[PDB]
Amino acid sequence: AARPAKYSYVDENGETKTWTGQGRTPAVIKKAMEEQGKQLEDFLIKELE
Repeated sequence: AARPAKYSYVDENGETKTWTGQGRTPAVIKKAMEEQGKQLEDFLIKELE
């Protein structure tokens, strides 16, 4: 078994942090959903079946 996260996001220089979908939505993911109209697939790195 493994846990290589589920999503990844940026701040300035490149990829900065990652997330699994557990708990409160990360601030950049939240702002992308609400102020850029995005969905999680823009940040997804593994599987979303």
